[PDB]
Amino acid sequence: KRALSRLKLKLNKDIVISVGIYNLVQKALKPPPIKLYRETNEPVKTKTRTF
Amino acid sequence: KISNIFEDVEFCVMSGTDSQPKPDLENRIAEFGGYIVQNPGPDTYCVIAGSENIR
Amino acid sequence: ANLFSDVQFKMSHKRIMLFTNEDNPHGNDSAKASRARTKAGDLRDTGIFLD
Amino acid sequence: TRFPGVAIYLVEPRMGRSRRAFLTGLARSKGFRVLDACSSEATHVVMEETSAEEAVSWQERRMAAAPPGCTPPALLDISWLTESLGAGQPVPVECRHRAWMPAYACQRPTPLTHHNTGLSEALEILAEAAGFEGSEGRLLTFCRAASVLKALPSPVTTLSQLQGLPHFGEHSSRVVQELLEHGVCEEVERVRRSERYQTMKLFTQIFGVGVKTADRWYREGLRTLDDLREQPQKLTQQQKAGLQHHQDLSTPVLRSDVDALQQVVEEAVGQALPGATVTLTGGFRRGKLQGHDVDFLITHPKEGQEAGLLPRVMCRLQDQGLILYHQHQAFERSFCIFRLPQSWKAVRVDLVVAPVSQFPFALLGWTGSKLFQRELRRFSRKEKGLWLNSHGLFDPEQKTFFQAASEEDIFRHLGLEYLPPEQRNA
DNA sequence: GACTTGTACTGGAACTCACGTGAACGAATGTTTTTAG
DNA sequence: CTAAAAACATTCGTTCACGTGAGTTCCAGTACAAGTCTAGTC
Ligand SMILES: Nc1ncnc2c1ncn2[C@H]1C[C@H](O)[C@@H](COP(=O)(O)NP(=O)(O)OP(=O)(O)O)O1
Ligand SMILES: [Mg+2]
Ligand SMILES: [Mg+2]
Repeated sequence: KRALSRLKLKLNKDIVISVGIYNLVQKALKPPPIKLYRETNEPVKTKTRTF
Repeated sequence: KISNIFEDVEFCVMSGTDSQPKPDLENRIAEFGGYIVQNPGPDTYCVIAGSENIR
Repeated sequence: ANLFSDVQFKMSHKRIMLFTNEDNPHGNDSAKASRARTKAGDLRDTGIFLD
Repeated sequence: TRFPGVAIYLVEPRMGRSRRAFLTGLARSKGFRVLDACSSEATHVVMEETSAEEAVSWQERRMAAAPPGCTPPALLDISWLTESLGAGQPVPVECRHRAWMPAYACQRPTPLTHHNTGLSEALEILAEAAGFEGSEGRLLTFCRAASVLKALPSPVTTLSQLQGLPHFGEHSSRVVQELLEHGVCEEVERVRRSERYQTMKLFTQIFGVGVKTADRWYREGLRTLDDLREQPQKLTQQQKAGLQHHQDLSTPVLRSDVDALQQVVEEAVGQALPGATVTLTGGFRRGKLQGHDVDFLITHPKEGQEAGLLPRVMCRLQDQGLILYHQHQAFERSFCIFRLPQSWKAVRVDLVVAPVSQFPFALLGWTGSKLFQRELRRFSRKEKGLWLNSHGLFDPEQKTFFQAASEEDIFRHLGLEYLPPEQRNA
């Protein structure tokens, strides 16, 4: 269990309460693939640069 | 480096025999001054495998 | 208990599983049985659930 | 190349192969001369996402394999290359692109005369003031700081010459600041002018009067030497002897008195027994021209002979008519107050008897300074794990003494360079 | 006072989760142009 | 002329890569307490 967000429900400009948002149903996704070095099968860092 | 019979090679080994498993085969082929690749590639000369597993 | 205490990550649960087919292991002896009861009580008071 | 006077080289470790190729192609399209491999022709080198130090490490490793006389290329950052490419010509280079003092005193020699007399004196005064309050740790650390200052090869004039020196914390550093920047330090002068310091120093100079007794007298209302003589009933024999001859013992002892005392003592030692040897230890053995007492060590070449020499020599000297006070009026140590001809003067003399096997150990224990001896003992017990005292060196693990036939063996077996007595001045 | 050892506290970074944005490939369908019968 | 084969255009779903806010917790860093400081004789 983990609240998606602790948000502020405002019935007015002064009447305010705190609520928590949860996802009782969430799409199940396959684990994210990772990149490995073919020669020796180790993780490889991914870096993006703009020039 | 007992002898030079492979020179440059990209040997791939997946499943060795019980008598000489992968740990005892990788260094054995490396002793001939070759290259070991855990997965096959375009340069790989051949892929060595014993028991026919899923891979 | 020593194995449980060795780890450092916070434990939400501490469970022990006893796979055996000996209803009365310490039948001939009695002091060993009492030591077992005392150790089980200590573990239960510590917060370890044995099944 | 259109720029014969400019040569550039790139670096693989951090720049990357793709960036290498892109930059090389762009520079070549812009006419710059880019070298595929490092060579003596290279004049400048570009390093990206790297610290200067590593760059130097990169250059030296490359320079070690180059012929002598080659001018090293200038180390620059990728910013220079980017600016040159943007402007189309080489942009001018600017600034952006472009064991020691061991803690233990047993390792650093301390000559008798140094170039930090004022600072050492101030630190010693602070140590004495701290000791007067019963805080032995403060006295020890201040003495260690003073010794560290004494061993400085060159005079200290700038604060920056205080970081690497050990045993130099906030208090000592602040005292050195006050001394160097202005002159007379506020704390040093304040403690010196304190009447408690003066009275305690005066009392301590009395033979047989220690810090505890001086403090007790302070709390009892005796603020000057006269009150001590007013009531000569609470003073023990040592204190009475010290006060009776206070003036004579206050004057420093000169080398002439040392030679006279040695000449007198040699005859007494011979009369007590022939073939005995006497060695002068203490401050005088270190080269000092002044002191408070003459320290002697008596030994015999044979092993079992050195049994009862000291009582015999003491009795012979007493028969001479020179002893004014004797520690005891079997023993192997005694400090007295000789009556040397002058009129006459009172000079403190210390005699010690040790066997030939333990002779080097006692000689080392008595020659070196108090602080030096303390530091050497601490180093022996902590680093090497051996117990060192005036009698011998002991190994707790192997219950066997590690005696030696020469004093230098003590330093040799402790993994320390040899020092002479003159350099053991704290 | 300076150093060393041991214990306790704590804010930042690593990890995970979830969402949004943008780019690329292939499937399926529809539509247009060109060429052999 | 004719239909049909090829080529072209569109929309959708899936995959992936990156960026970013929020919750949890693990640990390096900091702070603080306690011990040490030489060895012996008399
Ligand atoms: N607390 C101590 N711990 C270890 N050794 C000590 C010591 N006190 C003295 N010694 C050892 C080392 C000392 O070198 C030796 C001489 O003792 P002194 O005559 O009391 N002091 P010195 O001769 O250095 O100064 P001066 O010439 O003014 O007399 O005894
Ligand atoms: Mg002396
Ligand atoms: Mg003396």
